[PDB]
Amino acid sequence: ARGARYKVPFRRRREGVTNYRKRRKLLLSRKPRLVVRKTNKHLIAQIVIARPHGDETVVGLDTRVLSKFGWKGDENNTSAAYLLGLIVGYKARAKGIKEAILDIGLHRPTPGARVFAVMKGVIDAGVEVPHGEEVVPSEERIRGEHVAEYAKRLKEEAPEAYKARFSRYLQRGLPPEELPSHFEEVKKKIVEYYEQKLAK
Amino acid sequence: ARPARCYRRIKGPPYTREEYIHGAPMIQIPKFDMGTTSAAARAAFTMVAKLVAEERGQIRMQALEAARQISSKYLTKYVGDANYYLRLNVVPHHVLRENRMLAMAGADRLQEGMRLAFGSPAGRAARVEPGQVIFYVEFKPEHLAHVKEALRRAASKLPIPTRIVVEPK
Amino acid sequence: VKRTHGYRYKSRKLLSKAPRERGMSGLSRLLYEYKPGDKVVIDIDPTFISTAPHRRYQGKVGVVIGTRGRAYVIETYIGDKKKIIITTPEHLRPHLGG
Amino acid sequence: MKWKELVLVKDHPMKRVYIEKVVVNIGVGTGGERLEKAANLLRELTGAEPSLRRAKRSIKDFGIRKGEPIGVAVTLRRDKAVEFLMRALQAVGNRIKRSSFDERGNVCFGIKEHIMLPGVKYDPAVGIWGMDVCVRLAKPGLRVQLRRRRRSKVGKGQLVTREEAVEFFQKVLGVQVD
RNA sequence: CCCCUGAAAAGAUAUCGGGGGUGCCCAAAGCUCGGCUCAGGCGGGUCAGAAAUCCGCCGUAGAGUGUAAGGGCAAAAGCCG
Ligand SMILES: [Mg+2]
Ligand SMILES: [Mg+2]
Ligand SMILES: [Mg+2]
Ligand SMILES: [Mg+2]
Ligand SMILES: [Mg+2]
Ligand SMILES: [Mg+2]
Repeated sequence: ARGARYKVPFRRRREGVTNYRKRRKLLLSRKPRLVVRKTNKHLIAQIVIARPHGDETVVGLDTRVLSKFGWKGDENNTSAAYLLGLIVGYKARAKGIKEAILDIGLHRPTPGARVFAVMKGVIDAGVEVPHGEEVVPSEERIRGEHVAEYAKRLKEEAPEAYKARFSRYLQRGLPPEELPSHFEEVKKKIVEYYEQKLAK
Repeated sequence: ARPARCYRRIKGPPYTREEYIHGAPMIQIPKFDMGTTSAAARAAFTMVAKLVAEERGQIRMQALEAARQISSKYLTKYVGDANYYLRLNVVPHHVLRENRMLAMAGADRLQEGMRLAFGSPAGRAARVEPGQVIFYVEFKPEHLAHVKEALRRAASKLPIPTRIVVEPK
Repeated sequence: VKRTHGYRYKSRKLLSKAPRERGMSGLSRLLYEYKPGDKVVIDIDPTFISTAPHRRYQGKVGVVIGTRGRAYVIETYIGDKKKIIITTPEHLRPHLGG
Repeated sequence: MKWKELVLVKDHPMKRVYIEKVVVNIGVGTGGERLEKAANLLRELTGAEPSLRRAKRSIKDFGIRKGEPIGVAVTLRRDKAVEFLMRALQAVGNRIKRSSFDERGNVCFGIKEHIMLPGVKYDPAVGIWGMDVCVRLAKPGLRVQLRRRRRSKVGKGQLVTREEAVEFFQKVLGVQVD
């Protein structure tokens, strides 16, 4: 910056995306990393193997893949996080990965978070990811019953606020009060697809 | 004081870190630039005379001071302070040591001979190289004889051979 | 006085770093998987000095003999005596000269 | 006149200025009971839970040690901030010095005695206290500096200037700025 | 016994050589997780002041890190919980 004695930080540190202390602790594991990242619209899930010249991503997907199975919920709610985790876990199991270590980056590990929803989906697909028993969200939140209850109360109380706050659901054709059943159908579709693929 | 031949020769590393030297002497030279020191008035002066060392050695602070007084007094008396700029170009950074039994100067100075022979500070000197510029004079070309005489008188007080080099600015 | 011999007793220049080298170092040295028979160079990292080998092994070429948990066992020589350096990968570099 | 429509709007939707927050501070010397009185006074005055502020450095001329609480401050946002801001401006007199505005959308004013606030009664068990009230104004997009991931610097055009803050206070809050 | 220099860019290296320290201290000054950023400067702010708490801008470490010297350390090895 000013003078030769200024030490410019690492590029990823100064862009604010890599905590190198946590990255070094993760790299000590020598296991594949289940990288989970959040955006304002989507959730990114990757299975990464670190190499000296650059990381190798075995499988990488955001929540745009759920449209292939017919998702009509939000892109990055807890149910979408679970379905993305299921797909990424099945793909990783196909490509030969059987264990992974959760990598949430700069996100906080609060219990019931979407990163743990993705981890639960990956675990249910057949990939072992170590975790505490008190961080994975409840099955009600994974099915999306919180979204349904909020939509029901909003419809009862303020219908115009309901339409404004869930317009994209109504454009997609799924009212938010029917989210758990649709989650069940999509999860059945994904499970049947990848299990038939695994059998074949 | 000892004869200057005792400290003329460079025989060891420089001894200048005053944060590690105990009781280091002060530099007694009161000023280093003589005459018309402001560059706006030095723009008039076009001749440069340089008293330059011929050998490698050490010049004591007192020797540098004596040369400075003799040259500055001659230049003031015969050229006037408004017609010259004189700079003593070297600073006596080196600290000289002497090994001698003495007064209250440590309990290891009370042992005689070469036992605990690391001396106490005894003065200051400037370590010079061949071709090093000891005295730098800026002057108008009419005063060349007086400037050479002042440089000769200054050279008479120094412990090493020197020479005068005249050139244009 | 005779020379004192701490574990790091003449290591000012060897453990100093330039201003452009300050702070954390890159993590690529962690990701080299050395097999038995590989050749490595002992290049001490000053930021992890507690696990670094002695200063007498800096710049020496060793042969990986095995792995102990997360460190590597390296067979090297100091003059003519065989020495065993058990050190983590952050103080090692692969030897490219064979 | 509520928080959501207390906005000063320019010719761009994303350059709307609003009250980011209002912070109320009482700095008392040391006292346990004195600080408890100050904390309760802040709680009643603002409706929000105060936070105790510990001394950062031990200064023996003030008789304060580092880590001990000597302040009570509360951060107000949205509706509570606007209500107390109106009350505090009424207490000060609907008047703010032009030199009180810093060059980055911050304006702080002192309330010498809290009885001047509307709706406050003198109590002998609390005494009479003073406060610093600091209003921080912002434009949309300030989260780029305060978020955790990909934290960066907000561009110069999207930052609140002193002129915009004074114009906001005049035209929107109806305060006399001199 | 320990650090820097001597020590001559591998290793080793002495003098009643130079500059210093050691015979402790700490249930937290030890372990870990998380949050935060220091010295210092500047603008605004009741008592309040050079210096208290508060709002903001700058700030490569100019702070701190028990204790010598040297080395290391900034989403930390510092500060707080
Ligand atoms: Mg010699
Ligand atoms: Mg010996
Ligand atoms: Mg240790
Ligand atoms: Mg050597
Ligand atoms: Mg210690
Ligand atoms: Mg830490």
